[PDB]
This record gives sequence, C-alpha cells and structure tokens, in this order.
Amino acid sequence: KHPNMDIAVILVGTTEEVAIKDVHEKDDFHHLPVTPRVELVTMQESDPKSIITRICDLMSDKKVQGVVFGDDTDQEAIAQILDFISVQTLTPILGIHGGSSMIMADKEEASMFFQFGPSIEQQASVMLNIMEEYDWYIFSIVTTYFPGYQDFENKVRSTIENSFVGWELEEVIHLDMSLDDIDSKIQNQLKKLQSPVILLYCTKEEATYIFEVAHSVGLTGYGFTWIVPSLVAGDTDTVPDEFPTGLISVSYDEWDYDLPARVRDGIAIITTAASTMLSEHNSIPQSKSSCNNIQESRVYEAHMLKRYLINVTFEGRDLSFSEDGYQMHPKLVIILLNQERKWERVGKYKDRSLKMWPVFDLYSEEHKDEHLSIVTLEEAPFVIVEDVDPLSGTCMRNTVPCRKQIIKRCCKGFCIDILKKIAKTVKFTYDLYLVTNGKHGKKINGVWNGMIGEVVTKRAYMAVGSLTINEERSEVVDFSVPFIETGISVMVSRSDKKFQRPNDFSPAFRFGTVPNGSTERNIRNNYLEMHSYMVKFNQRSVQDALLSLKSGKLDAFIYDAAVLNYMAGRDEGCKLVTIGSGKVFATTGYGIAIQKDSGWKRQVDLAILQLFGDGEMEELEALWLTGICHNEK
Amino acid sequence: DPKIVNIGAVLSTKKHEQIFREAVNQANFFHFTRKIQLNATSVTHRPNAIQMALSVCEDLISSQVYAILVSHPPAPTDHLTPTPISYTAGFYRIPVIGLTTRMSIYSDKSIHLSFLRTVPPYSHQALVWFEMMRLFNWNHVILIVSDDHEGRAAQKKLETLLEEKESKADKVLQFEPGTKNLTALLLEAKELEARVIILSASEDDATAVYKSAAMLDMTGAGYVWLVGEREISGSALRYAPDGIIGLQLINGKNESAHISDAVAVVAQAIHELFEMEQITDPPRGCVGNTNIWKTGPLFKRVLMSSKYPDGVTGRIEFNEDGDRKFAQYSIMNLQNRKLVQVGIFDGSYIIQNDRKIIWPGGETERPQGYTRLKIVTIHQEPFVYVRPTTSDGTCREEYTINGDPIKKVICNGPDETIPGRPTVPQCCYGFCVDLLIKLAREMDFTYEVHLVADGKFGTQERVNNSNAAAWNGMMGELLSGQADMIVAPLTINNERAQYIEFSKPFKYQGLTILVKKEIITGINDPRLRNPSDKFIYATVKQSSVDIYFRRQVELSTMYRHMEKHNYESAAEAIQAVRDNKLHAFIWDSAVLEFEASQKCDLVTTGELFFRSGFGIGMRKDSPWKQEVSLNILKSHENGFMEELDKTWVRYQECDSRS
Repeated sequence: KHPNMDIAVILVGTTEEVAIKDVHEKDDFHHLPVTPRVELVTMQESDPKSIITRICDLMSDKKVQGVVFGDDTDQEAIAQILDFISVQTLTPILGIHGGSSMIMADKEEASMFFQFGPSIEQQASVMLNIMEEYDWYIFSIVTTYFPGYQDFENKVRSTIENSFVGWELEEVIHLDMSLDDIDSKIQNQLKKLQSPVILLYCTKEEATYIFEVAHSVGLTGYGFTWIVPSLVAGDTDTVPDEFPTGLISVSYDEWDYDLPARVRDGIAIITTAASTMLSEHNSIPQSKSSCNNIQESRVYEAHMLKRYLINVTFEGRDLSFSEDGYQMHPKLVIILLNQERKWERVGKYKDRSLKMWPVFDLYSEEHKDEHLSIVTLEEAPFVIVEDVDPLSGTCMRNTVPCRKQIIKRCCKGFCIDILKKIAKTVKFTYDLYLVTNGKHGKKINGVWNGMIGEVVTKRAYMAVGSLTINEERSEVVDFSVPFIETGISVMVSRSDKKFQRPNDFSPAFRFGTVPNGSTERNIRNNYLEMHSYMVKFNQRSVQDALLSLKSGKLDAFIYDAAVLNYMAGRDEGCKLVTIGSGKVFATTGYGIAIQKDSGWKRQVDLAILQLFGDGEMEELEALWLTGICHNEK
Repeated sequence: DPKIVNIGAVLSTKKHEQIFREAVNQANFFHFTRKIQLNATSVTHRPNAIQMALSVCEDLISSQVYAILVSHPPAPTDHLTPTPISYTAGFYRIPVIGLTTRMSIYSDKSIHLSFLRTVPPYSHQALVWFEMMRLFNWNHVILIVSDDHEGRAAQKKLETLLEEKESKADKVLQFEPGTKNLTALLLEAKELEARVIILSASEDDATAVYKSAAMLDMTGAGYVWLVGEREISGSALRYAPDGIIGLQLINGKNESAHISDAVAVVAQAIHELFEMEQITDPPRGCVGNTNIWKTGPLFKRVLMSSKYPDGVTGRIEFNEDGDRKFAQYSIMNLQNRKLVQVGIFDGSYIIQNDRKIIWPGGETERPQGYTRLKIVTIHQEPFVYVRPTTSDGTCREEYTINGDPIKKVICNGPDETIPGRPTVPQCCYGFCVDLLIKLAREMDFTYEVHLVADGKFGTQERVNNSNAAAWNGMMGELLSGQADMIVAPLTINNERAQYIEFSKPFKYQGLTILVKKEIITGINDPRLRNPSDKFIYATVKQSSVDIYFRRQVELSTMYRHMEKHNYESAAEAIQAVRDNKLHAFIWDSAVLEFEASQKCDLVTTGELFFRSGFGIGMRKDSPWKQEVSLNILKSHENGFMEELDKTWVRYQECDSRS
C-alpha cells in the first residue's frame, strides 16, 4: 500500500569538509503518491574509481531507483563517468551543478542521463542572439575535437542559414588537443583568421592553451572579441587570467537559485516521474541497485520511465528535457569577464527570448573614419555656380563653398541639395571644389580626363554633378543608383534615318551636340556617320548651343534629357519643346562616382532612395526642375 | 640506475599474459637496460565492464602504466567489450592499444582520444573495394549498410574515397539492425541500374540479408557481391550465396603476434620518448588524481609516428585516427559452398592468387556490371494539354490540322476537380511531348511522365533547417529527384542556372503584353511608368517574371505595382483580359502568341524583352543532358522545331489590327 521510493544524492566539494548534510529532502509537495526515502553521502575530490566504487557501494542491496550528482568541480569528464554507470545500471542519474551540468558526448539512447546545463544547440543559439544584438554580423569558429563538435557546427549552420541578414562565416577550425604540439600548429592556423568575432569551443583546460597561444598570436586584442559556451566558464569560481578580458560567455546563475534549491528540483523530477509512471501503470519503480551482478529483471522495462521523465513540471516550473538529456530551456545568464577577475553578469535569457542590459560600445570616430573631398562642375541648369556677395565675404543660405584652381565660387543647386541631404543622413563631412581639366570626364587616346581623373588620382573620393552613366565609367568606378529619369534627347521649334543621313534630304539638315560628352562618345561608338557629320555642328556651350537653335542657323539641338526638359519648361518664350513625349532612347539617370569595390558604397544607395522614400524629391523637382512652359499641357 | 617503466594489459588468458611478459622481456633485453627497463602487468577479462574499469584504476594504474593493451574476450559480450578502457585510460590520456578490436566506433578521436590499434577497422576494408572497383572498372555499384556508427562510417569512408573521383553515390541503402525481413528495400535496389552490390552488416543481419536477397534472386549472375569479414563468417556463412567476394584480415584471430609487435612498437616509442625531456610519470593510482597526464598525448604522438616497419604482423604505420595503415587482407571466394583464397591483398595493391575467379552463378570468368526517366511538367496551354483518359480507355485519335493523328501520353498530376486534391491519372499531349518521344526514338531512354503537384514551375521560398524546403514546384522535384528530368516550357535564367544544368533552348522567346485590340508603347511603357489603380497591369506571383522583378534592382520600384492584383494561373490571367477584368496582361511570348492567334480579340504588343529561351532541366551531375543539347541542336538544323511550331501554332485567324 504505502509506496516509498528509494533515492540517493551526493555533493562533492562545497568548499567544506562537513559539507552541508541533508539540508533538503524535507517533505514538500507530500501529496505526490510516492514519498521519497533519501540517503545522502558526500565525497571530497573526484575520481573514476572513487565515484564508481561509492555509487555501487550505495547500491548494495539498498536498491536505489535514482541518483542526483553535484560537484564543486570544474571538471568536464565527470558527467560521462556517471553516465557510463547509468548505461550499466539503467538507473536514472542527473546532475545539478558544475561538471555534470557541463556538456558531454551524445548520450546512448538506451542509457539514461540528464544534465541541468543547457543544450549545446541552445547555447549556440544564445551566442547567435548575442552577436545579433550587437549586430556583429561577421564571425569565425575555433573548435576542438571534444564531443559536440559538428553538433555545434551543424547547429550554427542551421541557425545561420535561416536568417535574412548577410552574415559571414569566415573559418571553421578543428584541432586535436591530442597529438599535442611542438609545431604550435594551433598558432599557425589561428594566425590566419582575420575575423572580428570568434566563437570558441573546447574543454575547460584546452581554452587556457588556446588562449595563451592566441595571446602570442595577438588575437585577444583591440577590436576582436571572443564568445564562449558553458564549458569554458564552468563553475566561474576559478578563472586563470590566461583568458583574455572582455571574454563573453553564457552560464547558469548561482544567485537566482542556490544549489540546494536545484537539488530540490532534481528530487522533485525523480519523484514526479515516479508519480506519473505510477499513475500510468500503478507500478513501483523500485529496482535492485547492485551493479556487480546482472541488471535486475524488469529493469529492462525501465525504458518507459525515460519516456515519462523527459518533460516534468513542479512549482510552476518546467524541467522539460531534450532527447540528448539536457533540459529544454533552463534560465540562462549572459556573463562577461569584468576587468580584473570578476565574472559580472551582462544579460538574462529565457525560453524563446533574450534580454541584455548595456546599450552601446560594450566593453577618431568609433563608428567610422576618414574625410572625403568632392569635385563637381557647373550645369547650365543644375549645379549652379554663383558669385558670392563681396560685402558678405562668404556664402549665403543654401549655397555651399566650392573652390576652383586657376578664387572661391559658391555652388548651389540639385547636386548641392541631394549631396546635403545625403551628408545629413550618413553623417559625414566633405570638401567641395570645382574641376579644371575637361569638366565631365573625357578620353583623348589612352587617358581619361575630368572629375573622373580626380576620382582615379584619388584627389576626389566621389564625383557629383549632372554626370551621365555609361559602361566604361561603371567599369572603372562604382556608381550610385539613378535619382532622375534622363538621357539623350532632342529639343526643337515647331530612328527614321533622317538623322542617319542629311544628304538624303536635298536641303541640308542640321543637328549638333556638345563635344567631350557622354552623348558624343556614345554616338561615336554606335553611329559613326552621325558623329563625323555633326562635328561641324558642335557648339561651345549649352547657352551658345541654344544661341544656334534660338536665333536660327540651326534646326535641331541634342542634349541630356533632364536639361532639355527643364529648358523646355524654362524659356523666355515657349519657342522651344521636346521631341515626341520626350521619351528618350539610351534611358539613363544621373549617378555618382566612388573609387572601386571598396567604398561606403551601399550605405550611399540606401540614403538615396530614402530621399524619394519620404517624397522630398517631388518637392525638389517642383522647386528646381519644374519649368513654367509646357503650360498648355 | 635502472628505472622500471610499467606497461599494462587486459588479455584473454593467463597463457597470453605469459606471452605478453615474454615479449616485454624481449624488448628489455634488446634495448638499453642501463638507462631504462620495461615491466609488464596484465589481467584477464572481467565479466562486466565495471569490474574491469575498477581493475584498470586499481590493479593497473596503481602500477603507473605508461600504456595499456586490450584484446577481445573469449566469448564476445554485445560488442566493443573493450569500450570501457578507452574511456578509463582516456581520462588520464593514457594511450590504449587494442589487438582484436576491429570495431569502427573507436575511429572517432573525439569520443576515444587515446585509442590506437594494430588492426584497421571494418570501415577501412573499403580501401580494398575501391581498389577492387578500380581494377574491374565498375564505377556503378550499390551499397547496403546497417544503420549504426559502423555502417555509416563504412559509407563515409567509401564515399570519401569516391570524392577524389567524381563523387559516386550510384545508390546507397540503409536498413536498421535486427530486422528479419528486408524485402522491400531490395525491391527498390533492383530498379537501380547498377548491378554490383557491396554490403556491411552483422552476422545475424547478414543472414537476413542473404535470406531476403535469395528470394528476389539477386544472388544470380550479372550481379556481384562484395562484403566484410563479418558477413562471410558465422551463421551468415551458412545462408551465404555462391560466387560472393569476401574479405578476411590477416592475423585477426591471433592476439599474440599483435602482442609481440605492439609491445615492440611500445618499446620503440618509449625509447624514442625518453630522448625527450620534461617527461612526467603517469599518475600513481586512480585515487586522489583529478588531473590528466601531460605526457600522454605526446606518447600518443610519437607512438602514432613510430615506424619500425619490420614486424611479425606486417608493415606498421598509423593513420590520423590512430587506426592502423597498410594492413593486409586475404580475399575469399565461396566456390562449391566453401571458402577459398582467390587472391590476397597486401599494401595498397591487390595480389592475385593462382586460383580461378568465381562470380555468382556459373562463370568461368564473368566480370559483368551496370533505365527509366521520371518526367515532370506544368499545365501550360500551348506546349502541354490535359484531358483525362476516357474511363479506362486511353487517348483520343484526334488529328492535327495537317492530317496527322495526335500523339499522347499518360501523366499523373494535380486535379482541382475533386474538392480535395488527389494526384490524378490523366492524359497529356504536347509539343514538348512530341519532342520528348522524338528524343526517345533518338535516345536509348524510356519515359514515364507525371505533372508536378504544384501548379508553379518553381520559386525559392520558406525558411530553412535540417530538412530544407527549397524552391516550390517541379524544379524542386528535379533537385529532390521526384523527376530526374523536366520537360516543360521553362525560361532559362542564371539564378536557377547555378543549381542545375540546362539544355540548349528548343525555343527563343521574350516577355510581352496582351491587351484587347478592339476599339503599350514599349517594354518600358510610360503607361506602366504612369501606373494607375484605374489601369491594371496583371501577372502571376511566383511566375519567373516575378523573379525578374525581385532580382533586378534597376526596375525594383516597378515590381510592386505589378505585384498588386496577381493571378494564380495562366488561364485565369488570359481570362481577366478576355473578361476585361484587367486591362493588360504580362507574360512570355511563347505561351502568349499562340493565344493571340487563338482569339484575335486580344493582341500582343511591343518588342519581346527579357529575351530568353525555353529548355529542358537536368542536374549538372547527369551526363544525359550532354546528349540532350546535342540532340536539341540536331533537331534545330533539320527544321523539326520549325514544323512543330508550325503545327502547334495555328496562325489561322488574326492580323495587325490598326
């Protein structure tokens, strides 16, 4: 009738001879159908022989049906040993602290062993959450042959593949601690990796050697940071300073719940599993404990117990395990090595979600560096140079200074405003000047000219203006996305091959464009006859080209579409208009120069479409681009 | 002064202990006794693991052993009965050397990091098979493994051998141990073309394997069997098929030869070791020492590199895992239901004994070794048509406009007719089908076609984890292998292209727009550029066009307007314009122009943009595609395609309306 179970628990260490005996086991939750019978024993230092002998010794005829192990020790190995006994006995064993809690090789399925440490997979997940929180995207992994490797590599792989972010795995390293090195082979590899954020995985002892070697390699310093699983930190009571400071790692907290509370959790799990198994089969779990002889009969039946024991709940708290035998989601704390020897908590993490305390710059501008000088040119419609009021002595309002080597000129306009907003958003400061040789870039024989030259000579980082886009310049320098719809176009008063030959039409026809332009170069590339014919009709400047159109002596003019459209809108009389719908061939937009694959690059691009994203460009279009003509619409 | 350096061992019998001590004394006598001396300690196997582990900690380690030797017990209990020692010594990093454990699970340094052996594991036997496979030139085989660290390790090793070559997974077959009936799996095996088989399993499992295999007559000629030492032995030998090829490791049974040699190696290793300084004795006794032994890994390092090629057992060198290298096996044949040595294998090269080769069934010499294409499609009106087979009766005699009977084939595909969606037997006839059969007459292959469950051809989606999802649709079936080859109207693009090989285009076409004639300037239409809620422009989400919209940055803004009011399938998309629900429709021409002819109420406009081609999908690994393109071109030159488009594009009634 009265179903009293038989249980045993052990504490090692506790920094005391006369370690606190039988603090717990006091009746709690007595309602549970089986009452616990407890025998407590302690042993001072761990050994395979001492532990094996003692646990079997307690087994005797005693017939205990469960065991909880706890330690003051930092030792990795212990868990496996007790697990081995479990494999032999089929008697459940679990552990609440230290090494037993420390991770171990994948448990034999038949075997029953449990740990109150977190799952390897779970820990890797937390490491990832930590990196994501500080937005450290790029990282590498240093590992050792110790068990759980490739369960870890796989877990990281799974966790990483799913996320949207463009994180980079740089290197994965597997080094055998066995075949210990004269070669400093670990030094020879570790020296290779350039990545800022490093995940390390190994035994507590191994971390020391890897770290001394890293200290030789120079990997512990200045901008690189290391992140660690439970095992290395272990107890956290003892910390060789061979570990670098700023080392980041997760562990279970002593403060939240003390060790006896944890032991209470273990006992509760064992007796709850006993109660549930009872409820299911009304059967006593009690079994003969003696290891030396063959395992007791009907102990083979015990498998279901494991099946029952995996998830257990008491005190409104879930003990649920995972197939490996780690608890599914124990509460966990993000810890850092405070300066000196301190292990001081940084974060709390539970279940699905994680929370961390410090805001910024955890543990000459930190975000970014250097300065950028910019070159431009004055557009007859866009980029406007104005002469500053001499009495004032310096630029006014929207006008931003630009210098031309030959005198301070004051630039304002579309490029100035777009640049200004961009500078405001990305938050950098810049120097603006004017180009001298060749304006927009021009090729004579082998060599480039213009702002592009100053971009190539590194006398300019980025070139801004009415500059059009083409394959050659995109080849030499990265370009910003087009902000405006533009291109080649025609402007006249009011593919047919009428352009292709003038001579087909008996009266001489006339059309021309500005030389050294992207338009003229494109023309020469695709259509030769047009270029060779139009060289006579080429004009000095857009105002003068306009003089050729306006006063007569020229029929048609060809130029950039944005300028021709703005000029369409703005004219002293509506004497000038675009061609057709002004729908332009060679559909292009104004870009912006950068050096090469290395540049702020994408950061710029985002800024640009944010400008349209808030609808500013429409306003700026109405103010700067909009002309009065095209009034009859 | 002399220093007594202990060694320890666990062996089968006291006689073998005496053999051990004798070998040790031979080591002492033949190397300097003035500087150092070796001492021997040993114990018989104990009934459980625990008595033995206790023996190591008490009886052996109290003697300060620098290393331990272990052998399999007289009656094997379960398997890997020398499991505990590798763990027990391992705590202190004391090197362990097994004599009789051919078990593979000790090869992983991670779990057993102190473990070395004078014999190669069963996995390493694959070295022979690759060499065997090498000689006979069969690249195509089948592998049957039990499911455990043993079988999976064998698979990994052989596959790793194959990795240097183009990776060859002709097929692989996993079964789980203790299963008396394996019939279904072999039924799956026969379908695979490759006629050569290799297997690894336990004796009891092997009985079941041969028992099941004989039922399906896979033991017959034209089939070859390659196997592990365990398979030929025991009860498995009794039920074993004739002509099988088999392996036996040399001196595998003998502990003693391996004893003399192992101890010889240990001696050489130690004498080489003490040449080094900063040495420490192993921990005295298990009790009171929680710490490892710093020397132990070094002792392992020298011992793994320890040469001494001359030995009673054969050449000695150790692989990275501590497993032995360059071991010798003796190949065995089943002739007249008895074991015979056809040849013997030593070193990296096989050796052929004078005995005649036997193959299964009757062969004086018979080295013989080594079809069905699963095809998938989608419902696209011009190149594919779907009608169910009338009752049981198959296909209609319906005739093309040019007098020819229409060809047809059976296809299993999604049906929306039933409220639930069953994969339904159907009749499908098409341009792509005529092409496929044209190939089938040209090509050695035979074809069975079923339409993909998803109406979509394919697009990347979902999340990710162990069982990655992958792009939904027929393409996904291709990577999955549900269909080995894809015949459909598929546009060819780089994003897909990296994943799979693409056949040369049968057709050349580009995207365009359908709008009703009866009262869009360009691919770039200001009207598109000037979108309107009032003027719709419609497409199919997950259609490749959508991939063009998402992947391309330059038009990336324009994508979203199209995204609104998307249709699920082609018929509905054409219908909307026909129903006048949607003013415009955007799709690739090859599907669209045929419809343009079909109604003429609707028209195509502008210039094909996103100019592309349609091609037949295959995995890069499959060489048949090499012929396919080669065939496709051959079909282009003669004008076969021109006449097929001429047949299936009617062109009957329509014109430029204006």
